[PDB]
Amino acid sequence: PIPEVLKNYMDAQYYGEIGIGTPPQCFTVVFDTGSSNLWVPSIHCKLLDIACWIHHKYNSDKSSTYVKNGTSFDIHYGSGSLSGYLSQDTVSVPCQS
Amino acid sequence: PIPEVLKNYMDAQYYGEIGIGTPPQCFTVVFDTGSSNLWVPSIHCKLLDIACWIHHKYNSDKSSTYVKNGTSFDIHYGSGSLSGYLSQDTVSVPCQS
Amino acid sequence: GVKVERQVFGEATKQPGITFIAAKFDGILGMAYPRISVNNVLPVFDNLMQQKLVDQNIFSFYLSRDPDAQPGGELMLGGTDSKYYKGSLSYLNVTRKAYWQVHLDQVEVASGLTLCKEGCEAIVDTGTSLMVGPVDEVRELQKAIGAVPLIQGEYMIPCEKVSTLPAITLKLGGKGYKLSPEDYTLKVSQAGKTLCLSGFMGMDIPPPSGPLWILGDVFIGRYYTVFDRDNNRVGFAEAA
Amino acid sequence: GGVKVERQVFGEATKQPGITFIAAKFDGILGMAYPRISVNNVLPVFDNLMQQKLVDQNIFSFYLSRDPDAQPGGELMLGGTDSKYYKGSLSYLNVTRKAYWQVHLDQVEVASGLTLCKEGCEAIVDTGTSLMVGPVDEVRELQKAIGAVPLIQGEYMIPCEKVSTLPAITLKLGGKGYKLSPEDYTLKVSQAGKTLCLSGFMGMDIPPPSGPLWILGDVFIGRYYTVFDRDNNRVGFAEAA
Ligand SMILES: COc1ccc(CNC(=O)[C@@H](Cc2ccccc2)NC(=N)NC(=O)Cc2ccc(OC)c(OC)c2)cc1OC
Ligand SMILES: COc1ccc(CNC(=O)[C@@H](Cc2ccccc2)NC(=N)NC(=O)Cc2ccc(OC)c(OC)c2)cc1OC
Ligand SMILES: *[C@@H]1O[C@H](CO)[C@@H](O[C@@H]2O[C@H](CO)[C@@H](O)[C@H](O)[C@H]2NC(C)=O)[C@H](O)[C@H]1NC(C)=O
Ligand SMILES: *[C@@H]1O[C@H](CO)[C@@H](O[C@@H]2O[C@H](CO)[C@@H](O)[C@H](O)[C@H]2NC(C)=O)[C@H](O)[C@H]1NC(C)=O
Ligand SMILES: *[C@@H]1O[C@H](CO)[C@@H](O)[C@H](O)[C@H]1NC(C)=O
Repeated sequence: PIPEVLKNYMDAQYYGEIGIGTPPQCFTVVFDTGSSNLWVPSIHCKLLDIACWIHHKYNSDKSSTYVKNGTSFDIHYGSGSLSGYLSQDTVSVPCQS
Repeated sequence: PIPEVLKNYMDAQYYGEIGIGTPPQCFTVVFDTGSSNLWVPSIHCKLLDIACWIHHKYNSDKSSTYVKNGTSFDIHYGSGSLSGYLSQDTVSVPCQS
Repeated sequence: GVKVERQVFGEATKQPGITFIAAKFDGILGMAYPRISVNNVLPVFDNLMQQKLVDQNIFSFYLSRDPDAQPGGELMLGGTDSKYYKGSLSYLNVTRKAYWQVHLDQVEVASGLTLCKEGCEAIVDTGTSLMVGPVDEVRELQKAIGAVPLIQGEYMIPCEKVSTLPAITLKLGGKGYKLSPEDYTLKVSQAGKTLCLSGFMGMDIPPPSGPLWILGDVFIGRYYTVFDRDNNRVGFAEAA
Repeated sequence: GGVKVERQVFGEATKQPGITFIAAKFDGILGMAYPRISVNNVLPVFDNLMQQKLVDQNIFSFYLSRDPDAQPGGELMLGGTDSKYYKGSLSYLNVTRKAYWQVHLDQVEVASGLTLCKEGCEAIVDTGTSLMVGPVDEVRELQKAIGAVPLIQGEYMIPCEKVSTLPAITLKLGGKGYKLSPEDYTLKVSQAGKTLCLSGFMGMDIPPPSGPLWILGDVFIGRYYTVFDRDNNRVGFAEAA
């Protein structure tokens, strides 16, 4: 079994570190049993996306195991929504950078 | 001239201390050149008014210079609104408690 | 650690609104069933299972309810961690394999009020901060505990009343899961003032998915949770 | 010392809908504009203070600190000005409508070329408005010139790394220029340990008859010490210390 430490922000957000790509690029994510997709901000996020100014961004150009997909996605939670495109790569838990 | 020191909260709210009643009951207020009424929370605020739970409340029963009025009022700002009733008393600047 | 090969995931380019601006985290890693995956993408845990990267196809959560505590929580992939729970795990079968959905027998307020009187459906969601229930039933619950509406289905309770509130018990698999008032209330602080938020939010989940109650972080924090894909069941034990 | 304004009519608030007043550091509002906009035509505090001759000069002035760490955070001077908080001489503008503290705004110039309020417009000097406020279409054009992006409800954010290269924005009042540097018109905001830079200009249309109006809020008053003169119905500005 693999333990993944989580941080707790105000008893509202529980999140841990993962890695995406070769070598791994580190991201913090909510391990969410209420949804089924994995997503992180892209280095290709639009300038209009203020959240991506202050969050870690995935750069496909730095990953040797990146596989282009490009299919559009749109995810709606209860809180709000987001969109982007699909990609394929190795996911590390914990980051292992 | 009378100086009234102000506190600065996040370059967004500038406020100072005043007194209402005899003896003065202290309140913090924004001295606002964009409006013309003075108001503070009442000890008679409705249970539904969450803001009242954590702000100072005027108690007319503790003031020897309180003069009943009771006329209803409604104030709307760009931001939000509030309502209550009118009263008359001595206003001290600073609180002078 | 684990390395999940050839995982399909989303590169987010647009995040409208303020939702994700203040959030401490970068993204979301969904752990529910493939049924609700957008674009029918094989989820991380499903890929992990197909690649046989763990011997047991289960994962477990410990969530701390004290924000000062170290660690803030722990996800165990491929097992459980007895250091974060007491006694034995009690299991319930998943009733629909999309969200981690289980049957909720009833919701009892110690002062008398009964909600979900004849049984209802509930999901176990680490990604929902609060307990969520139908608008009208949560309205009744909030009246019973003296809470007042804040905004968007949320309610506040005068902090001085919290110590005297009734406990709320959720009946799952014939057993009672009690939440004391300290368990179901959240202390929130802004501009040097403090308020007590009700841990129950009123929101109707529309069909076909709903109606559903949501057992969010408020519940998981009190009850260590095991998500079992091998037997399609959810396990609970009292958190350490 | 202090002042005691006798027989003042004020409101006892019993309902405050929404979240507006919950987080606010303050308990209430003490309005200092003209009697014309007083709800229920209540005689305002400063009007009552004047009628009771509690000060020699019927003026009041504001110093507002733009550094939240500074002591004091600001100063209101009743019946006078405080030279310790301003440099140089006061320049005066006539009040054009005695309701808000309204003055004539000649134009708004962005150093990079853009001109707003091209043929003159109306503006109010408001200590109770945190930001500069201007018409939606004109503010939208200003935000495009500085590379700011919409946040929510007429507010915009600017990438913090761009602030040092932004143009100055000058307000022309009484034939004189009042410059706001990028440091004067941006606010550093931190939420959940994250640093963002908020634009100090908000787009909001104020409907006629009162509008259209630009609002010279705390952003402006912070850089320019402000005198509100009821004896001569004028507003005075000087460079803040
Ligand atoms: C019908 O309306 C509503 C219905 C329900 C809710 C609350 N529950 C959810 O929205 C669930 C999805 C769900 C929706 C419907 C039924 C069953 C599950 N969300 C998630 N599991 N995950 C996320 O949302 C990812 C996320 C995003 C941002 C976060 O912080 C900024 C964040 O912090 C922890 C997590 C709110 C509604 O409206 C207010
Ligand atoms: C047309 O719509 C909008 C128009 C204008 C604005 C911004 N400006 C104001 O709303 C002015 C009034 C005004 C309205 C219209 C024209 C000229 C002046 N406000 C005040 N001078 N005073 C207050 O608001 C008291 C107060 C209350 C709460 C506070 O924080 C919790 C607070 O902190 C400093 C101060 C927003 C709009 O909408 C977003
Ligand atoms: C991009 O990724 C998507 C993932 O959604 C691929 O399409 C899916 O493929 C799986 C099997 O590998 C199917 O079970 C899903 O039903 C498919 N989804 C959809 C929406 O068709 C897709 O083939 C990948 N490749 C490209 C170039 O888009
Ligand atoms: C309650 O206070 C109000 C407001 O000050 C009083 O009514 C105002 O009286 C002044 C003169 O003193 C007038 O100029 C205003 O036009 C009046 N306002 C209104 C809305 O009529 C009122 O007389 C006071 N007394 C009671 C018992 O209500
Ligand atoms: C739970 O599911 C298992 C396997 O499908 C079954 O054997 C068991 O009887 C079920 N338990 C209940 C309480 O229905």
